[PDB]
Amino acid sequence: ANLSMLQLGVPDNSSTIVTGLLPTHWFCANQSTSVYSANGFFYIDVGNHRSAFALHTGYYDANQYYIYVTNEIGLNASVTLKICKFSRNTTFDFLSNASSSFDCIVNLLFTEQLGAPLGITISGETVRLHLYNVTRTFYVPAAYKLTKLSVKCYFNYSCVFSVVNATVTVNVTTHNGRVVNYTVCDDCNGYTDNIFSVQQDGRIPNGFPFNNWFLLTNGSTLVDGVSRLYQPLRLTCLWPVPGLKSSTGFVYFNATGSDVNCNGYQHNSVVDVMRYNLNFSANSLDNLKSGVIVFKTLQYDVLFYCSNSSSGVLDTTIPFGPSSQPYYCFINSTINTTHVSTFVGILPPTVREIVVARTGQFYINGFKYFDLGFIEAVNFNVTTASATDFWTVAFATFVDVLVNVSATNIQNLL
Amino acid sequence: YCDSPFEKLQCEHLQFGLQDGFYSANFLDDNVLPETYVALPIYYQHTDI
Amino acid sequence: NIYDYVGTGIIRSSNQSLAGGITYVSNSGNLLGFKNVSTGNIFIVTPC
Ligand SMILES: *[C@@H]1O[C@H](CO)[C@@H](O[C@@H]2O[C@H](CO)[C@@H](O[C@@H]3O[C@H](CO[C@H]4O[C@H](CO)[C@@H](O)[C@H](O)[C@@H]4O[C@@H]4O[C@H](CO)[C@@H](O[C@@H]5O[C@H](CO)[C@H](O)[C@H](O)[C@H]5O)[C@H](O)[C@H]4NC(C)=O)[C@@H](O)[C@H](O[C@H]4O[C@H](CO)[C@@H](O)[C@H](O)[C@@H]4O[C@@H]4O[C@H](CO)[C@@H](O[C@@H]5O[C@H](CO)[C@H](O)[C@H](O)[C@H]5O)[C@H](O)[C@H]4NC(C)=O)[C@@H]3O)[C@H](O)[C@H]2NC(C)=O)[C@H](O)[C@H]1NC(C)=O
Ligand SMILES: *[C@@H]1O[C@H](CO)[C@@H](O[C@@H]2O[C@H](CO)[C@@H](O[C@@H]3O[C@H](CO[C@H]4O[C@H](CO)[C@@H](O)[C@H](O)[C@@H]4O[C@H]4O[C@H](CO)[C@@H](O)[C@H](O)[C@@H]4O)[C@@H](O)[C@H](O[C@H]4O[C@H](CO)[C@@H](O)[C@H](O[C@H]5O[C@H](CO)[C@@H](O)[C@H](O)[C@@H]5O)[C@@H]4O[C@H]4O[C@H](CO)[C@@H](O)[C@H](O)[C@@H]4O[C@H]4O[C@H](CO)[C@@H](O)[C@H](O)[C@@H]4O)[C@@H]3O)[C@H](O)[C@H]2NC(C)=O)[C@H](O)[C@H]1NC(C)=O
Ligand SMILES: *[C@@H]1O[C@H](CO)[C@@H](O[C@@H]2O[C@H](CO)[C@@H](O[C@@H]3O[C@H](CO[C@H]4O[C@H](CO)[C@@H](O)[C@H](O)[C@@H]4O)[C@@H](O)[C@H](O[C@H]4O[C@H](CO[C@H]5O[C@H](CO)[C@@H](O)[C@H](O)[C@@H]5O)[C@@H](O)[C@H](O[C@H]5O[C@H](CO)[C@@H](O)[C@H](O)[C@@H]5O)[C@@H]4O)[C@@H]3O)[C@H](O)[C@H]2NC(C)=O)[C@H](O)[C@H]1NC(C)=O
Ligand SMILES: *[C@@H]1O[C@H](CO)[C@@H](O[C@@H]2O[C@H](CO)[C@@H](O[C@@H]3O[C@H](CO[C@H]4O[C@H](CO)[C@@H](O)[C@H](O)[C@@H]4O)[C@@H](O)[C@H](O[C@H]4O[C@H](CO[C@H]5O[C@H](CO)[C@@H](O)[C@H](O)[C@@H]5O)[C@@H](O)[C@H](O[C@H]5O[C@H](CO)[C@@H](O)[C@H](O)[C@@H]5O)[C@@H]4O)[C@@H]3O)[C@H](O)[C@H]2NC(C)=O)[C@H](O)[C@H]1NC(C)=O
Ligand SMILES: *[C@@H]1O[C@H](CO)[C@@H](O[C@@H]2O[C@H](CO)[C@@H](O[C@@H]3O[C@H](CO[C@H]4O[C@H](CO)[C@@H](O)[C@H](O)[C@@H]4O)[C@@H](O)[C@H](O[C@H]4O[C@H](CO[C@H]5O[C@H](CO)[C@@H](O)[C@H](O)[C@@H]5O)[C@@H](O)[C@H](O[C@H]5O[C@H](CO)[C@@H](O)[C@H](O)[C@@H]5O)[C@@H]4O)[C@@H]3O)[C@H](O)[C@H]2NC(C)=O)[C@H](O)[C@H]1NC(C)=O
Ligand SMILES: *[C@@H]1O[C@H](CO)[C@@H](O[C@@H]2O[C@H](CO)[C@@H](O[C@@H]3O[C@H](CO[C@H]4O[C@H](CO[C@H]5O[C@H](CO)[C@@H](O)[C@H](O)[C@@H]5O)[C@@H](O)[C@H](O[C@H]5O[C@H](CO)[C@@H](O)[C@H](O)[C@@H]5O)[C@@H]4O)[C@@H](O)[C@H](O[C@H]4O[C@H](CO)[C@@H](O)[C@H](O)[C@@H]4O)[C@@H]3O)[C@H](O)[C@H]2NC(C)=O)[C@H](O)[C@H]1NC(C)=O
Ligand SMILES: *[C@@H]1O[C@H](CO)[C@@H](O[C@@H]2O[C@H](CO)[C@@H](O[C@@H]3O[C@H](CO[C@H]4O[C@H](CO)[C@@H](O)[C@H](O)[C@@H]4O)[C@@H](O)[C@H](O[C@H]4O[C@H](CO)[C@@H](O)[C@H](O)[C@@H]4O)[C@@H]3O)[C@H](O)[C@H]2NC(C)=O)[C@H](O)[C@H]1NC(C)=O
Repeated sequence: ANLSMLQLGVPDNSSTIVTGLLPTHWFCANQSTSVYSANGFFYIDVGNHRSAFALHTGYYDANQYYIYVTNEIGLNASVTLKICKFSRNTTFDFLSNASSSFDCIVNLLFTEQLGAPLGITISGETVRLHLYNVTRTFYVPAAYKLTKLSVKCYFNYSCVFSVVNATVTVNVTTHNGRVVNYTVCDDCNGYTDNIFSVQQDGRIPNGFPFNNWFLLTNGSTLVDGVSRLYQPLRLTCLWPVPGLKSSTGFVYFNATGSDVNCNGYQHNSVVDVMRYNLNFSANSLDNLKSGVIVFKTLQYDVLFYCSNSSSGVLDTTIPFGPSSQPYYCFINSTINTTHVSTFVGILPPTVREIVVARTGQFYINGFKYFDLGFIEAVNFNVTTASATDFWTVAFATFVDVLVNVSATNIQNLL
Repeated sequence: YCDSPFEKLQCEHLQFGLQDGFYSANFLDDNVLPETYVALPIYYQHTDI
Repeated sequence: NIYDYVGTGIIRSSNQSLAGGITYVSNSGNLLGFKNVSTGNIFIVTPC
């Protein structure tokens, strides 16, 4: 859809990479009946006729919620959304199929500007609602079964509608408050699970499957259940596909340099963490990168490297993804020509995320290993023949949230 | 002696002779059992003291 | 001793289609079934 900025979340005079459930292709049909399989729909109505859409499963159930939207003819857009159970029911019809509504989460009436498309999308047990100026959200149970979609409108009455399968990645350009272009990557593989666009106020967009975003902890590890927490999940910038090289330099905990290309909104403040993200393949032939990590403390630098032998003298490597044998890691430092080394620990079986706080702490896979005094900048010196090592580099700050943890992962966020 | 199936009810209820009615019974047995251990993935490293 | 749960019982294999957590406890702190993480099979734990 060639729709409003806020319905997509893009600022003025920019070009972002938006991912998620988005509409691509319009239809022009008059068969008056066709059962589809989908997860959402967009439409535009300006004609003087009755139009209605509805989402349902494949069989009747007395303990199921059925979405139902009906437009009505007027001077503005008269919309009637109804989400609740139904008794003995209907075949199909416009204008209020059946008044069997007895326990309804939402039952409203909209009067918005004519000439603006609407839309409803489903992700998990979350139902979104775009309204061309606001984005509402309701939590209806057992809403992942609503797969089919029964659309009924006619082309001659100035009625065209799109429909969504899943997870399309786009490239939207804005100018003077209006979207200019809208193109879909046939290329750009894998972008749907690691790239997004930062919304207003530095939030994280809904419906994002958290791929390698771990829960930071100082002690034990959570396994299951809803748990209120206090985690760094409010971004101030995002650097998609950074392509760090061996001749870049330091990075100074603020996105106001010359190489940073933030995505979406971009504020200016001082941050507390720097969440890295590792790109690895299933094969283990070139997942063995040779390099070190150089910190910058107020007094002396600290060098971090790992090896596969107890005496860490003959090797310097950092594995990505799955491995096959234990690896040991060390720390190096110098105080008046006195090289000091110590043993820190053993990497987990799979290294996927690295987080460096600003007050000294250093986490791997959300587990503290050591602790410096004060860090100013980090130089991730990795020797590579291309620009393919990392997905994103995100800065964040601590914010109180509410998390739905399952299998040591993140499902939702509030 | 607590050996007979009825001599165990008295031996469990601490009573010489029992009334008429319904009684609850669940005879355990002390023995030795094998042990199982399942934990989140981690590598193996040992030491002896 | 399964994910920091201790007790006694018999562990049998089964095949159910469930996606989500790797530990199903009752509302009294006792285990009822876990799941091997590197596959999809689950297991059942009952007292003997
Ligand atoms: C996002 O986040 C970013 C990260 O923070 C941030 O960018 C960085 O912000 C920093 C914070 O402000 C900022 O740091 C400041 O930098 C100032 C720049 O001074 C240097 O450049 C000028 C020219 O522009 C130059 O004249 C000056 O001498 C400095 O040159 C440095 O000299 C060093 C040696 O003396 C040299 O070190 C060696 O260099 C070698 C190569 O030549 C070799 O590489 C060696 O290995 C290396 O060790 C160093 O490389 C070089 N730097 C550069 C860039 O060339 C600093 O001046 C400033 O310090 C002063 O201010 C702070 C408060 O702000 C005071 O607390 C501090 O004490 C300093 O005060 C005095 O400053 C003078 C110099 O101005 C010192 O020397 C005096 O010099 C006089 C003549 O110039 C005279 O001779 C006096 O007698 C001398 O004493 C004096 O000692 C200081 N102390 C006192 C008590 O007087 C501060 O460090 C940094 O520059 C930013 N950029 C980076 C890091 O790239 C960014 O801003 C953030 N974004 C946003 C939007 O905010
Ligand atoms: C595992 O365990 C370890 C155990 O250590 C944990 O590590 C600890 O982590 C915590 C969490 O960060 C560290 O605690 C502090 O966090 C502060 C965050 O500031 C927030 O939150 C606090 C909490 O309430 C608020 O009081 C603040 O006002 C601020 O609020 C935010 O939200 C507001 C909402 O409206 C906004 O308005 C605010 O603007 C803000 O966004 C940090 O600030 C603390 O850092 C301070 O100390 C540093 C070293 O001394 C300073 O360098 C630093 O200054 C920063 O900011 C200035 C601003 O210009 C920059 O210029 C600097 O360069 C630097 O970036 C902070 O300085 C404060 O403290 C000093 C010393 O007291 C004061 O002199 C300053 O004036 C400043 O003010 C604060 O103190 C004064 C009293 O003096 C108060 O009046 C004032 O309100 C401020 O509170 C610090 O990080 C804690 O330190 C960590 N532990 C250790 C040992 O370091 C891990 O987190 C655990 N892991 C997990 C996963 O849980
Ligand atoms: C994409 O999604 C959208 C949903 O958002 C789908 O609907 C399309 O929505 C577009 C707007 O976002 C529509 O584009 C406009 O089309 C207007 C058509 O108006 C004429 O036709 C209607 C009947 O259909 C009639 O009532 C009306 O009176 C007109 O005759 C265009 O008017 C408009 O562009 C025109 O106006 C702009 C600026 O005009 C403003 O300023 C004038 C003073 O200068 C003032 O008098 C005006 O009133 C107005 O305030 C002008 O710059 C345009 O110039 C074009 O041409 C020059 C070359 O001469 C070119 O250089 C320039 O770049 C422009 O291209 C032009 O004169 C809008 O373009 C679109 O019509 C909607 N589509 C349909 C079918 O309704 C859309 O379908 C989706 N598309 C796809 C492919 O999926
Ligand atoms: C999907 O498509 C449309 C979506 O709207 C569905 O309805 C059709 O809509 C069309 C467009 O509105 C209709 O075509 C004309 O409709 C006019 C009615 O106007 C209404 O709407 C206007 C607003 O636009 C409104 O202001 C007005 O008050 C009405 O409400 C008709 O008047 C018009 O008739 C014209 O043409 C006839 C001749 O046409 C016949 O004969 C042709 C061969 O000569 C033949 O090819 C044609 O197919 C047709 O059979 C002409 O005689 C009329 O002029 C008479 O009246 C003037 C005075 O006004 C008098 O001076 C003159 O001497 C004549 O006596 C007039 O110029 C058009 O029919 C279309 O009719 C709608 N369809 C139907 C069935 O009614 C459509 O139904 C949908 N599709 C399906 C399959 O359902
Ligand atoms: C995306 O791009 C579009 C365009 O493609 C942007 O839309 C327009 O963007 C223009 C500038 O990019 C805007 O022009 C500005 O006009 C302001 C005056 O508007 C006042 O009055 C209106 C009512 O008429 C009111 O609504 C509004 O709120 C204002 O009160 C000017 O303020 C502005 O710049 C002026 O000031 C700068 C100095 O700015 C510095 O100082 C400020 C404190 O005074 C400080 O706050 C700033 O941060 C900054 O540090 C001055 O240099 C400008 O001088 C111009 O003119 C001289 C000639 O005299 C020329 O030599 C120089 O090069 C400058 O061109 C100027 O006096 C702007 O001029 C326009 O309003 C926008 N239109 C719309 C409809 O929005 C859009 O903004 C872009 N998106 C984003 C997010 O920015
Ligand atoms: C996360 O990591 C994963 C890890 O796999 C990564 O996935 C791969 O991503 C790449 C995209 O970069 C996918 O596409 C492949 O691209 C190959 C490119 O071939 C061209 O370049 C070759 C060398 O270029 C490198 O080196 C030069 C310096 O020499 C450097 O400047 C470049 O920037 C670049 O780094 C070059 O060899 C090749 O042809 C040269 O040689 C011939 C002579 O033989 C000469 O005549 C030419 O003029 C030219 O000089 C070409 O120009 C491409 O080859 C490759 O094709 C293979 O795979 C496909 C698909 O399997 C097969 O169909 C095909 O037959 C080849 O076997 C492929 O297209 C790549 O597919 C991904 N890998 C997998 C497994 O999917 C992600 O991208 C990473 N994510 C992020 C965000 O970075
Ligand atoms: C108005 O209100 C209704 C509910 O009140 C909303 O949703 C409908 O909900 C009912 C159940 O409450 C759904 O009923 C279903 O009917 C199917 C019939 O489908 C017809 O059409 C298809 C293709 O269009 C044909 O293939 C089919 O033969 C029918 O002609 C039944 O198939 C369902 O149950 C039967 O099939 C299942 C297998 O799927 C069996 O297991 C069952 O035992 C049973 O035999 C089911 O009962 C209905 O589909 C929903 N939609 C509609 C449009 O009615 C409406 O959305 C709401 N709004 C509108 C505009 O109607």
